[PDB]
Amino acid sequence: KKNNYFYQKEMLKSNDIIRSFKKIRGYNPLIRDIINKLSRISILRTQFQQFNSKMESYYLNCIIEENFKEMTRKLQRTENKSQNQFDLIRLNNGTIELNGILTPKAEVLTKIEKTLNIDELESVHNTFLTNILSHKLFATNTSEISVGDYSGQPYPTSLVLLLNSVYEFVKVYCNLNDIGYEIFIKMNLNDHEASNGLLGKFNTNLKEIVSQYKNFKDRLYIFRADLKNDGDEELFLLSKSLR
Amino acid sequence: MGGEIITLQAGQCGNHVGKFLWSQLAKEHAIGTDGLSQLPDSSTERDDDTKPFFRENSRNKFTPRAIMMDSEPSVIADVENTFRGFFDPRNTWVASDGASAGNSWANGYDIGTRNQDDILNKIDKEIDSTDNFEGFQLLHSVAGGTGSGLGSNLLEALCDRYPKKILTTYSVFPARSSEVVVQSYNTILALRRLIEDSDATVVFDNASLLNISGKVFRNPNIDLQHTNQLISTIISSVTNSIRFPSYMYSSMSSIYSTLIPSPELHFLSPSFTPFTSDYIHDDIAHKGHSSYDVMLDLLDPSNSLVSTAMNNPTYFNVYNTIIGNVEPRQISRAMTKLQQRIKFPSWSSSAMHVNIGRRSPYLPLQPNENEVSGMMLSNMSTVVNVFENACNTFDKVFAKGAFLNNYNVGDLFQSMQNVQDEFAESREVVQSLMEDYVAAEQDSYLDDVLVDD
Amino acid sequence: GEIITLQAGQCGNHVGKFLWSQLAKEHAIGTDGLSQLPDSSTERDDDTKPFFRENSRNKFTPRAIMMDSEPSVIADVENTFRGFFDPRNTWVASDGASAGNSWANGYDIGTRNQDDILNKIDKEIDSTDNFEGFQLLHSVAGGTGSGLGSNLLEALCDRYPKKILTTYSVFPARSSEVVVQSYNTILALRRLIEDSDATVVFDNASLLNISGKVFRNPNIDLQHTNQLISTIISSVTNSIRFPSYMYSSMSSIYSTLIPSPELHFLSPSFTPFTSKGHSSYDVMLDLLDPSNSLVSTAMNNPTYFNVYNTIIGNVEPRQISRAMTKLQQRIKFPSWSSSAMHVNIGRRSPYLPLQPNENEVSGMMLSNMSTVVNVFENACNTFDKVFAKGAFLNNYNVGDLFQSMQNVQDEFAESREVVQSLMEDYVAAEQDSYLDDVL
Amino acid sequence: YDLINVLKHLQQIFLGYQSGHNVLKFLTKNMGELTKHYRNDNNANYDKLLQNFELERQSENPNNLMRQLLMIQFDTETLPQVLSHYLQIYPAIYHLKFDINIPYPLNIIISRTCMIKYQIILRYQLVLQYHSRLLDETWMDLNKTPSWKYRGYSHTVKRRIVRATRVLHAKMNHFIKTIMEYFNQNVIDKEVYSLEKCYRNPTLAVAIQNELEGGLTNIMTNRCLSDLIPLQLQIFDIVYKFCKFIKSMRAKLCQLDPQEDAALELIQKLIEYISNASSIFRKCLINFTQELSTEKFAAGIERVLYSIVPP
Ligand SMILES: Nc1nc2c(ncn2[C@@H]2O[C@H](COP(=O)(O)OP(=O)(O)OP(=O)(O)O)[C@@H](O)[C@H]2O)c(=O)[nH]1
Ligand SMILES: Nc1nc2c(ncn2[C@@H]2O[C@H](COP(=O)(O)OP(=O)(O)OP(=O)(O)O)[C@@H](O)[C@H]2O)c(=O)[nH]1
Repeated sequence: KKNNYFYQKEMLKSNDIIRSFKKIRGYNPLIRDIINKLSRISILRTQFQQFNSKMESYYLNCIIEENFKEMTRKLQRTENKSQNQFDLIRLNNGTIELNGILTPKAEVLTKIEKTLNIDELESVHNTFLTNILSHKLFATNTSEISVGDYSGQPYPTSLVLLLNSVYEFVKVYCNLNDIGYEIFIKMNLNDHEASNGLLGKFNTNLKEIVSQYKNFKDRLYIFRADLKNDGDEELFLLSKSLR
Repeated sequence: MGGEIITLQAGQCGNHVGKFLWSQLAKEHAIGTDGLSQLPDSSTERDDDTKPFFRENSRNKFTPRAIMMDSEPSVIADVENTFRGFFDPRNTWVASDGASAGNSWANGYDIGTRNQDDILNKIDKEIDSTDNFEGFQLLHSVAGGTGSGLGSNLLEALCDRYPKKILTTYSVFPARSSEVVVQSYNTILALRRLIEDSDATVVFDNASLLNISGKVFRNPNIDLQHTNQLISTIISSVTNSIRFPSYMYSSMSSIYSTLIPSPELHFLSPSFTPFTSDYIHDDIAHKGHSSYDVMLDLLDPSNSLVSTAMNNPTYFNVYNTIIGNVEPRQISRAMTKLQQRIKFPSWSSSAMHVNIGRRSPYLPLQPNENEVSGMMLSNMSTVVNVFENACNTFDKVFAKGAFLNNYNVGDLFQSMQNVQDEFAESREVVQSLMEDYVAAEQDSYLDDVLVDD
Repeated sequence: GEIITLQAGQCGNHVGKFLWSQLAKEHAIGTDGLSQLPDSSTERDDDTKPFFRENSRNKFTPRAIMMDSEPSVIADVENTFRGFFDPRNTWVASDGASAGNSWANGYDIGTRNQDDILNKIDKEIDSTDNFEGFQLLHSVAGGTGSGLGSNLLEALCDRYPKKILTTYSVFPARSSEVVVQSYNTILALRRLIEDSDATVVFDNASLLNISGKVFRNPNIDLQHTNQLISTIISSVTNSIRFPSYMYSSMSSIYSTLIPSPELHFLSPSFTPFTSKGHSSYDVMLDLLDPSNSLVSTAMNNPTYFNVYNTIIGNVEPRQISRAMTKLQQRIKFPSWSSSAMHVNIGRRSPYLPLQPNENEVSGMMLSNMSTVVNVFENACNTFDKVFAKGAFLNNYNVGDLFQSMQNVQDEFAESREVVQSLMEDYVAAEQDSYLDDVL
Repeated sequence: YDLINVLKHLQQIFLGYQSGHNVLKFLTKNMGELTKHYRNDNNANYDKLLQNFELERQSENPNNLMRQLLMIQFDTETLPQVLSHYLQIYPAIYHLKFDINIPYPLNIIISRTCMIKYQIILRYQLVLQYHSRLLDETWMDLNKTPSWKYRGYSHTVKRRIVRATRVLHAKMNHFIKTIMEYFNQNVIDKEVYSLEKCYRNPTLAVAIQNELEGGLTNIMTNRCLSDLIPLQLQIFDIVYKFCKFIKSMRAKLCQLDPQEDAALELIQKLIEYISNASSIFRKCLINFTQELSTEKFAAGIERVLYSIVPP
């Protein structure tokens, strides 16, 4: 939420400053390329924020799916039961076992609600929490998880690295927006007669943003290759959508 | 990031669309026509949120945060008589200026600039009546000259009155114009201000509207009321993401962030499956469609509300909102099928976006064939052809200067040369917009910053 | 595996309606398309997927498209089967009623409105994943039907080179319109030789004769002929619609029946049926007898190349072996091809109402022999006679065929040449010297 | 417990009774995976095949307990290898198998020896259906490829190569499909009918199990299968050579379609290759005919003989 709020703040600041340029630009022939570069950096920031929001929405979708499976099948187990009277156990070798005895199909020679009490509810809540924790993308710094190929870092570690990179991107975008506001004030003061140092700072910040975007694209391609080579269909679909 | 949105009804078509939208919202939230909510005020547990659109004066009454502004008092009086107590009589602006003296944009701009004090005072009053604000939603109705002028004046006031608010506009474009020259002049003069100040703009071409109204309805005769009912349903569906707060999209700013890549590209194209809340909605349970078929219909050109003219259309931001019991596996299947069928730019790796909303617990439940509906919004450059028709009319008639005796009165320019220069500047700005669109359609748009840093 | 039915012309529409009614009565689908079976048991042994698409309402829409220049028959079929077919799968070309019984107008309409048919077939293919080919049912006598069939055949062979196309061609009888219908027949036959993959022949004269023999009323109706076409198509597709152990696709059937693409014309037969009493030995004897074939044999001892029979009913192996020995003794095979005789036991549909003459095991048989070459020679001789004796075909043409009549004569000469080469290849395969190049 | 439904499900799974469509769809979906696993070593990852199998099992109706409990696995030995290990006969292909974990109290009736018999029968039927699918695919290619159905330019090689290969494929079909029909009619169908008619008013579950084991023993000891395995081991290699020759001819036809003597030399090499292959296959068929005539088995045998004898 901090990343998303910072992205939205930068977006509204850039939108307001561009609206101010469009209002009091007049003719301004020397600002056309600067506005084009600002729009390009805004598009890059928009792609960054779209990736961040896509990751956040995927995580929230998994969370809400777990919550729905907990409410419909655990909190409301006695209401609209799953009817799966067969209890199976899956092992690491792909073997399936039947848990306990096999009850008959309700056939007794004949010639209320199954609600959960205090301890059962507490245990099912604990199992729901453990199922939430056991996600591969949330299993941070664990020995059971496998690192991504050609990277040597786990998936949560690479996600934390991507978060740090997009936070640095947000910070350098805030710096670029401050430089742009200073250039805007200088243009309000004089008509393209000063602010050469501010223009140089803007150019250097744009180059830094471009280099950071290239590095982030390389890291994202590496993460995509990792998701494709992991084998999970969810990671495959996520990589395909990000690509 | 979620704020309230105030509705601005402008012109006859705009007022009709606003009335239809408010009636649809009342039907959805069980508010009714009398203004007093049909549901008892004791059931405060509401999954929706009428606060961004309905001001709650009393525990049972919810006045819509809307202002109607029109030069014809007859339609306003009819709307107020039909919706007894629903609308606010203080938010109705007529200025007692009589009927519009022609269909010129200059007349609307003049009637806006003259009574700018009253409308701005009403806007300030409506803003003071609330606390959290995000922006306005203007109904331009560019087909009418006076309505387009009033909308342009309202935009030119709001842009420098509230620069911290995001502005969205809805421009209804006709299919075949009677006075093609005057209507093209009005639409171009409105698009000038739309490119200048409007943050987001959604077009509505009447050709596809009439086509859908002839297809899904049984009566061959088409009426303007149920024609605007389609735009009303579209607006209600796109505002559902804020009325019934979802888990991903819950604010207009967050919705427009993934739809507006740059302030220059602020024109979208809508599409919707066969509706279910309209008059003739009985012929929907015989299609037997799923969410995948709904996505296919959304991506089909026959369900778009604007003239597609798809000649390898270049997409920039495609977004969809599905309301009903949606399946994630079916959504994934539809996405996999559409990513191999939708043309995507080689310079942008952004794909289509999917959002799932919630259905109203008080709306009439539909059978399992059409219980799930969908809306699609695509950033397509196909609107440049709709604008190219008008600019070609401008180029073929401007060589003589016809109908110049109508745009000279009212506006601040009474001479012919000033009006000619203004029309030439508007033609130049729409030409630059079309050039920017056709350049963004290419890969060099992103390469402009790659070739030089 | 999914096959799409193509109903071309009014005859195609009639036979498609009859086939879909028969399949609905068999698989308990009814006229409303809804599943007439209870929702308590989902275990089924049939296969409705390649022929019916099941929607969320559990309704089975037939995977068929109707291409005809006469919307009247299509509207009648829709009125008779309201709630069964999909209105989006209907194609009337938006040109009004039919006009002209020549192949030229049909092919021109097909080439003009091919985009709609292409979009329809593309949507029908994309609706599912597993596809194998297409199924057409038409009569070469009808000019518009033959033109539409040739157009769709060209589209299929130049669009999907991997899907197999099977068609059911009803040849005209000995009538008066054959002076102009023979043109369309030989044009469609040239198209079949060029691009088609499999064809099942039908002779209208033999069909009417068998109809009058099996029916009490000698006034045989075209609806009765279409019902018999429905019955023979159901008997030949039972093996695909109820696969148990051996046959689960038409690919293996066409592999074991059609030895080479140059010989891809099959003659069907089916006996006994109405529209225990006969043992399987008697059923196969009647199948061998020419009085039960759906095509005019006109041959004392045809040269059998490949035969394949499907027996529907409870059978025992001793009668099968006896009839197999009798068939090996009677039927003559060439000294260069194999004397293969394939028998497939097809299961009966438990969801189908009991056909009259219960417990009577029946049998269908597809043959590749010298019985189709007789009809081919008769048709080509009639065409040659009418062409070399009367120059009247150059008065009814459309489009490019009407712009110049010389190209029409050249195309007809090429059709005569290709059918002559086909009959020469057939009469050469009849001889032992056909495979002399390798021995 | 619905023992009738249980036996129907096991006949559908292992015996292919009324379930040929499902196994044919599985084979057509996993053509490349199966052949790549058979051509590669044990290091080849079968995770994709396992995912396909598990998604097919999930899409299958949950009411079918046998199909929902069906598990897949890989054996380090081939089908002829396990046949020579289990019987007194002599032998990296067909390393796949399936298994059912019979629970309580059904395990006291369905033992593990009948499970092994079911696995062997299922592997044999899978081999037969895979070879039939390969033949059908070869025929479909030959009949649908324009590079194959195109001729002219004074070929003089059409009736020599394409006609010879089509006759060879027709003979292979009239052999394989004929023996498959004979088996599925005179062994599989008869055993299914007996297993369906035995439980009519049953008296002893142990007697039903003994009848089932006796039927399986008859299926395994039928002299047609024991005589075919030493010949099928070569027929399969002949089919492999035939399809690889078909692939090479398809790859060469597009280049041969129109100038040098090298092309004529390659055509001569191809025709002599395929003629030697056809002669070797004819000699092998004559040897198999001699073997089956020496074997003391006869309606289906006479049918197979009439199908395999050349004109
Ligand atoms: N489709 C549609 N168009 C409308 C509707 N109402 C007005 N219009 C448009 O309005 C045009 C006719 O002019 P008017 O309706 O008088 O609009 P105006 O001239 O600006 O007058 P006012 O709207 O009262 O200010 C037509 O070309 C329509 O495009 C409506 O209900 N539906
Ligand atoms: N057996 C049978 N043949 C039919 C039927 N309907 C049409 N035909 C065929 O149609 C031929 C006569 O020509 P038409 O019926 O006018 O068919 P067409 O020339 O294609 O004209 P349209 O069907 O209107 O396009 C006959 O020789 C039949 O082969 C039918 O219901 N049963």
